[PDB]
Amino acid sequence: KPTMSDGTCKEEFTVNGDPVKKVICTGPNDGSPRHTVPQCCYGFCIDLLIKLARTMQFTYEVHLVADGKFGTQERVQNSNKKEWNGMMGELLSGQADMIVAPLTINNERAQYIEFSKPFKYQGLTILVKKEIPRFMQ
Amino acid sequence: AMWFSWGVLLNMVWAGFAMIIVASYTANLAAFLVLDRPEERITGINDPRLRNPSDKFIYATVKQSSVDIYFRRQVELSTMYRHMEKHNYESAAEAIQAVRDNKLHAFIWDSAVLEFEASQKCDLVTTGELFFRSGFGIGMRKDSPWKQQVSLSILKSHENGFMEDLDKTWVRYQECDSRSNAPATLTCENMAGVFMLVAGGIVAGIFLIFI
Amino acid sequence: PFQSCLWLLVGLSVHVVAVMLYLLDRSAMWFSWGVLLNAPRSFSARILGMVWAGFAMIIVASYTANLAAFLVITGINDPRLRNPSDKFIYATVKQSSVDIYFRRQVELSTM
Amino acid sequence: VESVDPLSGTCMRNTVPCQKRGYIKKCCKGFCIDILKKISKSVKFTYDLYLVTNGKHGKKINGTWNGMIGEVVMKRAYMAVGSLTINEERSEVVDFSVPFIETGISVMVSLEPFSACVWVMMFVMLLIVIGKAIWLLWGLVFNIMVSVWAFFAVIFLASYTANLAAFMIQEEYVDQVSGLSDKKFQRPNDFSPPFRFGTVPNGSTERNIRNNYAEMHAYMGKFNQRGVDDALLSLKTGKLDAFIYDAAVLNYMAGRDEGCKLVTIGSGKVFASTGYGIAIQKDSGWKRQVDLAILQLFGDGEMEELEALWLTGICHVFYMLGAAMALSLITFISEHL
Amino acid sequence: EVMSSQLDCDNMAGVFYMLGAAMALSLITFIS
Amino acid sequence: FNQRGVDDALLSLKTGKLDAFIYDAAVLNYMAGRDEGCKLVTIGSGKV
Ligand SMILES: *[C@@H]1O[C@H](CO)[C@@H](O[C@@H]2O[C@H](CO)[C@@H](O[C@@H]3O[C@H](CO[C@H]4O[C@H](CO[C@H]5O[C@H](CO[C@H]6O[C@H](CO)[C@@H](O)[C@H](O)[C@@H]6O)[C@@H](O)[C@H](O)[C@@H]5O)[C@@H](O)[C@H](O)[C@@H]4O)[C@@H](O)[C@H](O)[C@@H]3O)[C@H](O)[C@H]2NC(C)=O)[C@H](O)[C@H]1NC(C)=O
Ligand SMILES: *[C@@H]1O[C@H](CO)[C@@H](O[C@@H]2O[C@H](CO)[C@@H](O[C@@H]3O[C@H](CO[C@H]4O[C@H](CO)[C@@H](O)[C@H](O)[C@@H]4O)[C@@H](O)[C@H](O)[C@@H]3O)[C@H](O)[C@H]2NC(C)=O)[C@H](O)[C@H]1NC(C)=O
Ligand SMILES: N[C@@H](CCC(=O)O)C(=O)O
Repeated sequence: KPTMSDGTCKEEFTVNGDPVKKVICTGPNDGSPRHTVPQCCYGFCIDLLIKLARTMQFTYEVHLVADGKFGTQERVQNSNKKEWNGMMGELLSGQADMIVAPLTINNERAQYIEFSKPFKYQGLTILVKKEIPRFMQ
Repeated sequence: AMWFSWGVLLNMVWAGFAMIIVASYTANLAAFLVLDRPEERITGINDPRLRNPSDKFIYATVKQSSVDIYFRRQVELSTMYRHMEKHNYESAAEAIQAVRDNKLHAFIWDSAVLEFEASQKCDLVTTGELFFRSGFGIGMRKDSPWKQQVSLSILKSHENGFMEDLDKTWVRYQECDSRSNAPATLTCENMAGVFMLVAGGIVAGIFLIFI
Repeated sequence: PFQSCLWLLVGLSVHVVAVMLYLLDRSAMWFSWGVLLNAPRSFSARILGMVWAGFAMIIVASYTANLAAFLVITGINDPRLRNPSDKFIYATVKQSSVDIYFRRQVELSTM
Repeated sequence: VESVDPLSGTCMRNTVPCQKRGYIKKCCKGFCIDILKKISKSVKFTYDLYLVTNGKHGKKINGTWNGMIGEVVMKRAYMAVGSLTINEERSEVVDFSVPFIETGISVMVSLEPFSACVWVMMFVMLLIVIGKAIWLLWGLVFNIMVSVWAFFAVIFLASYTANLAAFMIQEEYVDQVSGLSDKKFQRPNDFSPPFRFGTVPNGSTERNIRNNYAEMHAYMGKFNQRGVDDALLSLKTGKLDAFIYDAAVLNYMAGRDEGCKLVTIGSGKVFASTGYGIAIQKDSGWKRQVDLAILQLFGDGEMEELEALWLTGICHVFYMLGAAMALSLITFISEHL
Repeated sequence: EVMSSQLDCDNMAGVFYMLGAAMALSLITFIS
Repeated sequence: FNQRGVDDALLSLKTGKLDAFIYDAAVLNYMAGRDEGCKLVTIGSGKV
């Protein structure tokens, strides 16, 4: 979510009264001119990151992905050189130190970067729009 | 005889035909409520509308994603990959918005996301089957001790109810509902129409049959 | 359904209804059994009789609905054949086309 | 583990040979066997499989282990395949591969149709059509211008039945466990009949329950049973209410049963989300290639086939009248006013 | 396969057969 | 009553210009299995 007028996040609580934390995450604002602005990241991976930072004492500087994808390998513009693009592309280039995000554990990515134990045993399903519902003798 | 007929119909042979008509009305009203429309849904990745897709059924996923990789490196998934590689979106949000605005016919993605979109939106429903039972992990640059530390921390997190609370405050926090049990309650619209017709006939009767 | 539990419960509730009606009045049996199986008027307990009629209609509807509810191998890919045991014994004609089919096939060895 | 073929003296079919202690030969098949064969054909390495004769999965006696994990850490076996739950305890002495089967802790136990507006619309219509008029209108609603109102009422009856049937075909209520965060299992002595639930000793679920809720392990200290099948038979008999055990095993058992009475708690939720794996020697060099192999099995989609080959399943009123008595008492107070 | 029943408008269906039997019974009750 | 094109005949049957359609068994089975809707159906349980 976008920052406030003075660069801060609205301390919104849960339905039970749980103060949800948020962290400043620098990323793109938006056929699309490049623009880097700080935003507010909050959610599952953020709380998990806070837990990991609580266990292992280490300061963190959260940022967003330069592109809009996750991490897939692709051929270069010339000389046929395999180069990763996405969050993994930033992790391999040293631009990032750790990927705390919905990052699927697969064989292709594991051959370059290491993964931890699955914190969310998900899967792959399909999303489809629902059909039409809407004294007559 | 009019009071007898209209009295028996609205509660020997005429009474039998009246009971038969009432029972048939109740049975038909039960059959036209307990059942449903002809089944039309996606039975998973093995659905014929995805095996041999066309211009009628358009489905895709997030461009440059794990699903893209999955459909890429496989010979029996060549056709599906060739089909998706022309409709893929840059982000998941645009894809969900597409399948919500009737632009897409389907959208392959993580269950932890798609089942969440079925919890914050009643118009979006996940498919039947489930494939690629993988998982989400923490990205680690090569062989690092931080990988072992984080992994041990996640193991210790699952050891207790940490992830359970994290799921109960984010994932399980559903705003919508699940229409697995389709006929919840009787529609008030039908009762409103019945009330309108009854009050109408009663009004016309009180305006004509009265005097 | 619910056996004689709900039956004796509704019966005792019917006797209690007749007792309450008789206590509110000063006949009741004919009214209760008459409303249940489809008769003093008023007696400052006609509302309780209407509620009893509602409970009777609800009982009839529930009985009918419950009566309608208690009335109305998956092929070769069945798990009972994929990994058989001494419980699910199946076979075919010895020295037949089925035998040949299941013979010369690597993924059809177990069967 | 099936016995060796007596018609030859060796192991038959696509099963793999494994010894069991002075050790006898026995044939092995199943899911993790196919996984082991696949990764042995992928990583390319010969393997000597054998059954553990010292314990079961893995527990901690005094200072040393006494299970498969113990068989690994004592350099008696390099790798450990099979139903092995991964946790922070076992992953301290040995290493684990990427989970090929997701599992965890789970349990396996043995006026609505009428809208809220319909009740107000019926009372409003009865008010329009007092004294005995209300009793006649409300009386004709159940079981000459009023005739029409009767006809409608008849319809109102029909629906009131029809919808009910639908409401009976829709909702599938069940005595589902309220989870581990409930007092139904945290306080069995609270209710009148003490809920009898337990688990297997020396297990991962038992080691996780005692580290997440002392009351559970305290009460299941005498409610513990040896053997999964015996526990299932105890559930079928009536000497045991529910069973706290591994998620995958309970799912398969619910899928493949002599009947179809057993069912997991809820839609299939699982407390303490974990997964099976392969325990190897710590700081080895096979972990990488094994992980890549299993993940390659994920990518290929063969894991789904093996999951559909082995883990495939064949299964899967008066209170209102009491309120009327309270309304009768309120009406009895107006009669003597 | 869920819809509404109208029993068509041809041949000898239900109810009408009962009305016919009642017509025959009435023919046997009026001639008596 | 002869019609050219299977899709045209199916469209004619969906329109109301054709009561039935006598054609190949397999093609009709597939067409009934996969269509724009679930209206078209083979005669009987699957007799040919
Ligand atoms: C989960 O994990 C737990 C453990 O963590 C398992 O529990 C173990 O289960 C096994 C199997 O049921 C139990 O073993 C049983 O024991 C009973 C009773 O004991 C039997 O054996 C003893 C022998 O010990 C005595 O004698 C020794 C030594 O003998 C003499 O000579 C010695 C040297 O020569 C000398 O030092 C001694 O002083 C002595 O003179 C003594 O050290 C010891 O103190 C004892 O005196 C006999 O004494 C008994 O009469 C009896 O025969 C047996 O009846 C069973 O047959 C079986 O062997 C074991 O105790 C359990 N341990 C614990 C800690 O509970 C569970 O089974 C696991 N659950 C599952 C489902 O797997
Ligand atoms: C998303 O990111 C975008 C980055 O590309 C943001 O676009 C920027 O938005 C600002 C705010 O409107 C634009 O205006 C800037 O204004 C400052 C202020 O100088 C002016 O005001 C003083 C008085 O205070 C006056 O004296 C001066 O003469 C100016 O009139 C300028 O210094 C900047 O140059 C700029 O004009 C930016 O132009 C614009 N940046 C770009 C690169 O487009 C966008 O606002 C972001 N959206 C949200 C919701 O945060
Ligand atoms: N899966 C468990 C054993 C079964 C259970 O405890 O439920 C383990 O590997 O330790």
